[PDB]
Amino acid sequence: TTTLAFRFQGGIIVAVDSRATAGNWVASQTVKKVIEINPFLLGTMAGGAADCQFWETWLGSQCRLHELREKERISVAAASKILSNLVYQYKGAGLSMGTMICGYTRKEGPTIYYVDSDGTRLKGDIFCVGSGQTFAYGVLDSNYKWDLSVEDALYLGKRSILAAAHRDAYSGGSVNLYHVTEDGWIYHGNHDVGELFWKVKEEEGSFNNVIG
Amino acid sequence: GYDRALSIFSPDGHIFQVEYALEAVKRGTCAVGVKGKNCVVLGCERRSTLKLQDTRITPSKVSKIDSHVVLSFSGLNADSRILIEKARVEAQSHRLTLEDPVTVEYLTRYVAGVQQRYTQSGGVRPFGVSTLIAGFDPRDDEPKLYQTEPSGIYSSWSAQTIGRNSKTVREFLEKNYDRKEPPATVEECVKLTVRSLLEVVQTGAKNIEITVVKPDSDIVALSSEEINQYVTQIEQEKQEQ
Amino acid sequence: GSRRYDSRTTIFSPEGRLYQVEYALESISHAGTAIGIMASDGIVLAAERKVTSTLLEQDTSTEKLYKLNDKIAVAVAGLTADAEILINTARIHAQNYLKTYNEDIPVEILVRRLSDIKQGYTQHGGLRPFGVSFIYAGYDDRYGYQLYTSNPSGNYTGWKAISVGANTSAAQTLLQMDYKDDMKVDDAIELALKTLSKTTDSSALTYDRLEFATIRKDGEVYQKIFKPQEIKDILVKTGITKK
Amino acid sequence: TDRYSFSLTTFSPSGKLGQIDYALTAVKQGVTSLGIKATNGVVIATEKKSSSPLAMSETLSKVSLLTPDIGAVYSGMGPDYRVLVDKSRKVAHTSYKRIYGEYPPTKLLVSEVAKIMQEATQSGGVRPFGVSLLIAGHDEFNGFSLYQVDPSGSYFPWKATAIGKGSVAAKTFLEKRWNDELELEDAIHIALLTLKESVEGEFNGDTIELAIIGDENPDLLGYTGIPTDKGPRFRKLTSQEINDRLEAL
Amino acid sequence: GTGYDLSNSVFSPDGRNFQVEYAVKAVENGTTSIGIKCNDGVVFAVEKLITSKLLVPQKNVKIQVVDRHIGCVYSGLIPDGRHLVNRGREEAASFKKLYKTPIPIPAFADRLGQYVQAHTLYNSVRPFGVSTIFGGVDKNGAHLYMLEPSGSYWGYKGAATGKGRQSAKAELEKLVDHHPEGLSAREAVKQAAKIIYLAHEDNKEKDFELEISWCSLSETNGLHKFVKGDLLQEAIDFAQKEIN
Amino acid sequence: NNYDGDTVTFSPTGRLFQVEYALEAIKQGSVTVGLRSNTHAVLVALKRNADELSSYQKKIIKCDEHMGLSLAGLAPDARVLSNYLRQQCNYSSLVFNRKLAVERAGHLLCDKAQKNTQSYGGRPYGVGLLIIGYDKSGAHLLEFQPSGNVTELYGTAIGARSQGAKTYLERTLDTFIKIDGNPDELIKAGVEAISQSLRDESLTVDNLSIAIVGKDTPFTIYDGEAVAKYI
Amino acid sequence: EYDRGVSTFSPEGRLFQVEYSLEAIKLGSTAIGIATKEGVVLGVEKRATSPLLESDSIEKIVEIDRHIGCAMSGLTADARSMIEHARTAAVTHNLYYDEDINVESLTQSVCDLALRFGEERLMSRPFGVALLIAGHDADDGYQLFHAEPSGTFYRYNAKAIGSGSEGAQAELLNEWHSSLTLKEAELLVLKILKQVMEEKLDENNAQLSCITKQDGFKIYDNEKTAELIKELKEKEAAES
Amino acid sequence: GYDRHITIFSPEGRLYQVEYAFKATNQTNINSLAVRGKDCTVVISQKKVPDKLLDPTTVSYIFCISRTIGMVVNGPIPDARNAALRAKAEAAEFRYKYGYDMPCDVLAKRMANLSQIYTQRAYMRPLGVILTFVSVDEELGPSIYKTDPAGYYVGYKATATGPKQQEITTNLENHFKKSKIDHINEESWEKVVEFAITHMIDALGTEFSKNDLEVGVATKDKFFTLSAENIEERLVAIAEQ
Ligand SMILES: CCCC(=O)N[C@@H](CO)C(=O)N[C@@H](CC(C)C)C(=O)C(CO)CO
Ligand SMILES: [Mg+2]
Repeated sequence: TTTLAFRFQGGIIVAVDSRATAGNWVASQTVKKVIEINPFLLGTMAGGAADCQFWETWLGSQCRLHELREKERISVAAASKILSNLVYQYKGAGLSMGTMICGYTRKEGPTIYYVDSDGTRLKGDIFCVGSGQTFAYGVLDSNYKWDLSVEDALYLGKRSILAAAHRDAYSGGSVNLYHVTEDGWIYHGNHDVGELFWKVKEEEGSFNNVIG
Repeated sequence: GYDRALSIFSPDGHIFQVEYALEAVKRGTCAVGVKGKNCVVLGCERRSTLKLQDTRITPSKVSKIDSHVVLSFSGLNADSRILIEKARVEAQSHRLTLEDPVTVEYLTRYVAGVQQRYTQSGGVRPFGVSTLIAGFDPRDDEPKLYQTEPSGIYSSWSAQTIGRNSKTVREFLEKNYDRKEPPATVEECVKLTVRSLLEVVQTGAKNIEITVVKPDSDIVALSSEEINQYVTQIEQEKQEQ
Repeated sequence: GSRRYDSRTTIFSPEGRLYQVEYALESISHAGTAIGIMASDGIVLAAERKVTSTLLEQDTSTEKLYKLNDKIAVAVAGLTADAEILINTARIHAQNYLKTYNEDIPVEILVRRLSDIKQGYTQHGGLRPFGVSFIYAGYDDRYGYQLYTSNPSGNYTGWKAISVGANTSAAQTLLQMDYKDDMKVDDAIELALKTLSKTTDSSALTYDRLEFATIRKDGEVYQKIFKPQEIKDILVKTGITKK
Repeated sequence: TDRYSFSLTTFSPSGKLGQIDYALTAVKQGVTSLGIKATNGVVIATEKKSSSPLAMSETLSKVSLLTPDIGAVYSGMGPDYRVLVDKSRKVAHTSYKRIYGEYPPTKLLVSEVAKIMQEATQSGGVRPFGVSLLIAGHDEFNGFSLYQVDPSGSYFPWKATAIGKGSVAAKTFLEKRWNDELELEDAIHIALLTLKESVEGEFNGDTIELAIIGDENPDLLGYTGIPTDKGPRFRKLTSQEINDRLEAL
Repeated sequence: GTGYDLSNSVFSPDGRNFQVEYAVKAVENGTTSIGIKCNDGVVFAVEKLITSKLLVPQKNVKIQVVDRHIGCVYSGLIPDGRHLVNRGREEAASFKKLYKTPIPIPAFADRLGQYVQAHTLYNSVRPFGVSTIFGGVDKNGAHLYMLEPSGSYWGYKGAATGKGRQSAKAELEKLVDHHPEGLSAREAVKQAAKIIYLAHEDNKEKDFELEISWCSLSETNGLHKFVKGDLLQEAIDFAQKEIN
Repeated sequence: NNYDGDTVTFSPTGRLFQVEYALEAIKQGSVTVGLRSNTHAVLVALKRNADELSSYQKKIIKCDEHMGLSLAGLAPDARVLSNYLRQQCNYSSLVFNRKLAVERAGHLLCDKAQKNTQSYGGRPYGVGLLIIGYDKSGAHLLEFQPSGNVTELYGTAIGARSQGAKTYLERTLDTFIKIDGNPDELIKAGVEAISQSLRDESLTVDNLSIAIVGKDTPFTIYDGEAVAKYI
Repeated sequence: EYDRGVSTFSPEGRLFQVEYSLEAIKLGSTAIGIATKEGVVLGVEKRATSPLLESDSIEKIVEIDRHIGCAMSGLTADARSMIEHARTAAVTHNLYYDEDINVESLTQSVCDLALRFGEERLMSRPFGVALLIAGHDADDGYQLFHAEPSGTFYRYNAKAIGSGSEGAQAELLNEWHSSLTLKEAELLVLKILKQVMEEKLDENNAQLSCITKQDGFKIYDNEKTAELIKELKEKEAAES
Repeated sequence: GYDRHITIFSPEGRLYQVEYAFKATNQTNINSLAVRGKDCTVVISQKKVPDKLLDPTTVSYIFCISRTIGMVVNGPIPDARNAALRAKAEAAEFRYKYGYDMPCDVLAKRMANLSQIYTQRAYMRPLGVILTFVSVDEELGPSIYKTDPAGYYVGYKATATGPKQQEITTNLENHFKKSKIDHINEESWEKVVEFAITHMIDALGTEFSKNDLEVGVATKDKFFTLSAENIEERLVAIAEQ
C-alpha cells in the first residue's frame, strides 16, 4: 500500500493507491483504501486489510454514536484517539494497521492524524503511510509548498502516489483522490495507473527510465 | 450479595425512596446559582452552629470539578463527596480520551446518570443530594447553570436555588431576574446572589459563601470581607426600597 | 425467602433521615466523653473511660485514644470494636499513601477516606453502620494543626475545639465559653481537664478514669499518649486533685 | 441459595444493638468462670458442669490452649467457644507465626478474636457469638496479662475478673481480695476460694477446671537441645493438684 | 407466636416443617401411582386422568426412565417430578462415568433423597411437591423405593401414592398376605392393572387411562420397558374381570 | 391470604398461588385455538388490539421450519419462551442434524417453566402456549401452561372464553381429525372453533392470524389479506 | 407493600410493579404521535416548573438514528438507559449489516431490555417511562410504536401517552384518517396538546418533530413550531 | 416474632430453632443406647416397622461411617442420612489428607462444628438429629461420642437417646454405681450385646424379638451390624440368663 495526506492553503489532499497483496501475489487492484467516516472525516488504510477495514468501520460506528449522544460532529482529535486507544488495547496481539484520520472541524480547522498499530498518534501537516511511503515522500517533499493551488495540490498527490506505484512492487492499481475543504470532503475520481503513467510521461516528460 | 430492591413503585406511581431523598435535600443548606451576562455566581448557606468551628479546614459547599466547572449541592454531604469524586474522575477521563475538557452539560448529564442509576440498582439507596453545576464550556463565554435531582433529572436554569427555604429564594429570583437583562457586571450578579441568600439567611454574612465563575477557567471564592462589603451595600440599599 | 427478616439498614425515613445513622448517633451519645482542643502550637485529646473498676488494668489499656500514624491520633466514642476495624483500615490507608508518595498523609485526606468508608455502609450493602464517632487530631505541613470529627453518617467537620460522646451539649457550651484563639497547648490541657471535670457523671475526676494525648512540638512534631502517672501529675498540676 | 446478605444486628431507636445485648444475656446464664493475674503468673478457672453423670468430664474441657504461652476460658455457649478457639489457634499461625516466626502477644491475639466476634456482630446473615472469653497470656515485652472479650468484640485488660452467673459476687470477692503484691500460688488460692461460692455441688479436682500461665515448663516441651526454646508457660492443673490445693483451705 | 408455616426449613415448636406437610397435601391431590416388587423385578403403574377426549391417547407419558434400568413414577406436581427425574438422570450419568457400573438402586435412592432433603434446608427454595415410587434391578436383585417430599425414602414390598393411595395400599397388603412367596413379573403386571382400576374409584367422575411399565430380570433382561401391546391389553382385561 | 407472596410458599391446601395468578394472567389473554389432523396442524389466533388505532399484537411465533407456537398472556414471557425454543431447535439441527421432536420441545419448555416455580426471586411465566409441529412422528399439537404441565392434544384453545372453542373441538373431533391432505378445510374448522369463542366481536382481516405446518408444508404464518379467504 | 417481591403476580394476573409504573407514567408530560403516509409526527409538552427554567434544555424528543426518533413520557430519567441502548442497537445493526435497523426490531430490542428487572444482576424495578418510537423503513414504511415498561409494545396509527392521555386518545380516534397529510398531523398534534395542556400552548412549552423518508428525523425549531401554532390559531378561528 | 424462626437470639438469650430441632429429634419415637466393653462398643436401637408394605431390611437408623466408626441417629431419616453422608465424606477426606483413620471423637467434633455453624448462620436450618458415634479408637479404646443440634458434643461411659432416654440413663447410672467401673467387664462382644439388650429390656419394660432390634458392634479395626439371626442368637442366649 501507499497512502498520503497533506494539508495546504486550500485544505487537505488525500491520495491512496488500491492494491492489496498476499505476498508476491497481487490479490486486488481495486481496493478502496479511504473510509468515508462522515462528510468531514476520512480515514486511510495501510497494513492488514482486514484490520484496517474492520477497525475503521468500527471507528465510523463510534463517531456516529458520538454524534447521537453529543449532538455534534466528533473532532478529528477525538476520532484518532478512539482508534489509537483501541489499537493500543491490542498492542502486541498482532494488529498491523497504519491509518490517517483526515478531517475538518470548526474547532481545530483542517487536521491530519497518523495512527498505527504500535499505538503511535501524531498530528501533522504531511504524512505517507505504507510500504511505498518513501517513494511518495520523495516526490511530495520535493514539490510541496503551502501556497499551492487546489489543482496543483490534487496533481501533486496523484503524482506522488503514481511514483510510489511505479517504484514499489506492492503499491499500484488506481489512485483514489480526495479534497477536504471547510465544506467537507470531495471525491476527485479513481485514476487507473495503467493509463495515468503514460499520460504523465507524455505531458510531464518524466519517467525517462522507461521505454516508450 | 445484597441486591434487595429498595427503590420500588408505590400503587400511586411513586418511588418513595427518591421522594425521601428529595426530603433530605429539603433539609440541607441552601444553595443558589445566578447566571450573569458573562459569569455564574454560586452562593451557599452555612449553618449557624459555627461556634468553635474551624473555617480554614472545614469542607466548603462549592467543590471544583474541573478548572472551568464547579459544583455545589444540598442534602447529605457524604453522598455529595461520592458524587463529586465520581464527577472529577469522569472529567479527567474525558480530558484523557477526547483531548477536550467536559462541557457543563456533559458533566451534568454524567452526574445525573449516576444519581438515576442509584434509583434503579438493587441493594442501594438514592443520593440524598441535589446539585447545581455551573461553568463555561471550553472556548465559550456563554454561562451554563444546570441542576440535578436525586431522581436523575437535570435541567438548565437562568437562576435556581435548592435546599432549605429554597421556595422563598426561588420567589425572589422569579421576581428579580429579567431574562432580557441578566446581571451584566460580575458585581451585579454577586449582588443578586447575596440578596437571594439574605432573604433566608437570618445571620447575615460570615454565614454566606460566594464563588464566582468567569470564562476560561477563572474561578474565585470571595473572602468574608468582600461578602461583608456586599452585605453592607445591601443593608444600606434596604432602607431605600 | 429471607426478605421478611431484612431490616433494610440503608433506607430513608419519610423526613429524609437515615434510621440507622440516627440510632447509632443515639448509641454514641451514651459513650464516654471525648474532647479535642487545637491551640496555636499543639493539639490536645482527652477522654473519659466509661468502663471503670478497681480491677481494670490501666497501664495496658487503650480504649479511647489510638495512634493512626506518627502525626495523627483519634479519640473514640462508641463501639470500640467498630472503632478498631476503622482504625486498622485508616492505618493501612496512611501507610499506602506513604508508600505511594513517600510523604506522610495529610490529615484531611485520611479523615475523608475514613469518612467515605463510614458512608459506604449507609448507602449500599444492607449492613449496619459503625457505631463510632472519631475526633482526629493531626499535623501536616500544608495546614498545620488540624482537628476533625466524623460521625456514623460519613460526614466530617473541622473544629478549633470539639466534643463527642456523653454530655456533648454541656461540653460544647463550656468550650465555647472558655476558648480563646491565641492560647497555648498547656492552657488547652487545662481547659480540656476542666470541661471533663465539669461534665463528668462520677463524683470526682481521677487519673484512672481518663485518657490523655498531646500532639505538640526541635522543629519536629511529637505525639505523646499520657501514662497513668503523667495523668496523675497533670491532674494535681491543674488543681483538680491533691496528694 | 444464601439470601441473607444483610445485617441481623441493627441499632434500635434507643441506640442498643439488640442481638449483642441478648448474646450478653446468654453469657450471663453461663457457668461461672474467673481469671486472676498475679505478679509471677495468671490463673483462669471455671466449673465443669456436666449434664449427665454418664458423660466423661475430661472430654468436656473448658480451658483451651491457644499458644504455648496463652490460654483461654469462657462463659456462655460451649460450641461457639469451641469454634472460636479453633479460629484463634488458626489465626495465631496464619496472621503472625507464619509471618514473624514467634507466637503473637496476648493483646494481639485478643484483638484478632475480637475482630472475629465483631465480624459476627456486623456481617450478613449471622448472629453474634454467645460467649464471653477470658484470655490469659504471657509475652516477652508486656509480661503477663489477662483480657476479657465480649460478644460485641470489646476487650478489656483485668487485674482479675469473673464472668457468668456468679459474676457480680465473684468480682466483689476479687476486688476485696486482690492486691498488686499477689503471688501465683496466692492467686490460685483466691481463685479456688472464689469458685467455692459459685459452685453449690461437689467441689473437687474432678468438677473444676483450672489452668495457669506461669513459668516455662521444659519438661512439657517434648524435646531438648535448643537453649532458646525454654518451654510452654501454659499449664493445665490436673485433678490431683487441684485436690492437693483444696485439702489445705 | 405464629407464622412458622410461612417459610421453608423453619422448625415449629413441636419440631415440624409445615411447608413439607403442605407439599404432602399437594402430593395427595395427585393421581394414583403404584409400584409392586415381584420375585425378579418391579412393576410401576399409573392412572392418567383423561380430562377430555381431545387428549391424544397413549401419548402424554408419565412413567419416566433413569439410565436403562431405573423406573420412576410420581404423584403430585408433574413438573417437580420431571425436575427430580432430570436430577436423578444426572446422578446416574455421573455414577456410570466414574464407577463404570450402572448406579445401584439404593445408591440412586440416596442421591434422590439427599437432593429432596436439601430442598427442605433453606427458605429460598420450596420442597418438592411429588412423591416418587422408583426402582429396578441391580446386581443385588430387585428394589422398590418410595420417596416423600421431606426427603424420606424407604424400601417397599409395594408402594402407592396419590388420591386412591388408601385403597391401593390395602389391595397391595392383601397381595403380601395372600402369597408371601412372591408374584411373577406378568402376574405383578396384571395385579398392578387391577389395583389401578380399583383405586380409580376415588376419581370415578372422569375417565382414566392405565399406564404400566416393568423392569424384570427374566422378562426384560434387567432393562426398563413399557408394558404395551398384547400384555397391556391382557392386564386391562384382567382388571375388567376383577372389577366385575 | 399470606401464602401468595412468592413461588416458594405452599399454601396449607397444597397450592401455589403465584402459579394460579399466572394462569389467571393467561385467562385475561386473547383467544387462540390449535388443532391437527394426521397430516397437518393449524393455529388460529384472534390477536387483540389496544383500541381502534392500535395494531393487533403479534400472536404467533415461528420456532423452526417444522415447529411454531401461538401465545395467550404476557407477550414478553412468550418472547422469552419462544426464543428458548428456537435455540433448542437450532441446537438440535446444528449438533445432531436432527429436527427436534415436538414432544421433546414440550418437555424442554416444561423444565424451563418449572425452574421458576421453585426458586425465590423471579416468577412463573405469565403465558400459555399452543405449539404445533410436524416431525418424524407426524403432526403434533401441545398445550403449555405456566405450571409446567405440557399436554399433547388433538385440539385445544386458550385465552378469554376459550371454553367455547374447547367444546366445539370436543364435538367436532371425529370430523377434523380426518381432514388429511386438505389444509383449507382444517383452517376453516379452526376458524369456526375460534368463532365459537366470540361474545361481542366478529373475525376480520386485521384481527386474524393463521399458522399451518404439515407433511409437505413448512410452518407458515398468514396475516392480513392472506386470511381473507377464511372469513 | 414491601412485604412481597418485585416479580410478584397480582391475583388478577398482573405484575404489581408494572401496573404501578404505568400509574407513574400517567403523571408525566403529554407525548402524542401520529403516523401518516408523508411521515410520522411526534409532539411533547415541555412543561416548565418555573419561568427561570430554560425550556430549551427539556429534551423529551430524542434521535435514535437518522430514521428513528423517540418521545418519552413519565420518569424521563429512566429513559436515558433505554435511549443509549436503542442508539447502540441501531448503530450496531448498521455495523453488522450495513443497513438501517427495522423500526419494529429496534422497538423489540428496547422492550427486551424493558422487562429485565427483578432480584446475573438486573435493575431492581421497571422503568417509570413510556416511549413513542417513530420511524421509517422500506419494509413496513412509516411506523409508530408504543413501548411500556411491561416489555410489551404496540403499533398505533396515532397514540397519546402521559397526563391527559384519555381525552387525547379520544380526539385522535375521532380525527385520524388514512389520507392524513404531514402538516395536518402537525396541526392535530398541536391542537390536542393545547387542549390537554394546563397552560397556554406556545413554542416554549410544546416541541414538535417529524420523520420523513427524505430528510430523516428532524426536531422542529422554535420558529417553525411558532408559525405552525399561529396557523392552527387561524384554522380554529375560521370555524362556526 | 421472627426471632423464633431463624437462628438468632431471643431477648432471653435463647435460640428457639435449636430447641425445636431438639424436639424434632424425638419425632421417630425410637430409643437407642450405647455401652462400652473391655475392647468393644455396642449400640442397640429399636426397630419399628409400622407398614406391612415396608422392606424391614431397609429400615435402619445405624450407619457404617467408616471401617472403624459406627453412627446411630435419633431423628428424622432425611436429616439422619444427610448427617451420615457428611460424616462418611469427612472420614474419607480425613484418612486421605492425614494418612490415618479418623478418630471417633474427631468426627464428633467435626459434625458438632457443622451444627454450630447451622446455629450461627441464619440461611441454614439446624439438623433435627442426635448423632451417637461409637468406635474402638487406637488411642482411646472403646469410645462413645454424642453430638446434638446445638453443636455440643461429649464422650460417654454409656449413653441413651430417644423419648425414654432418661429411664435407660437412670438404669445405666445405677448399674455403674453398683459395678464401680465405667464399662462392661466382659471379654466377648456377644456378652456385651447381651448386657445391652438385657438392660434395655429392664429399663423400657418391654420384650424384644429379632425384628424389634438393631445392633451395631464396634471392635478393633471393624464396625459391623448384626443380622436378625445374630440378634436372635443373642436373645436365645439371654433366655438362659
Ligand atoms: C488479500 C489480503 C492480504 C492482506 O491483507 N495484505 C495486506 C498486507 O500485505 C495489504 O494488502 N496491505 C495494503 C493495504 C490495503 C490492502 C488496505 C498495504 O498497506 C500495502 C503494503 O503495506 C500493500 O502491500
Ligand atoms: Mg440457621
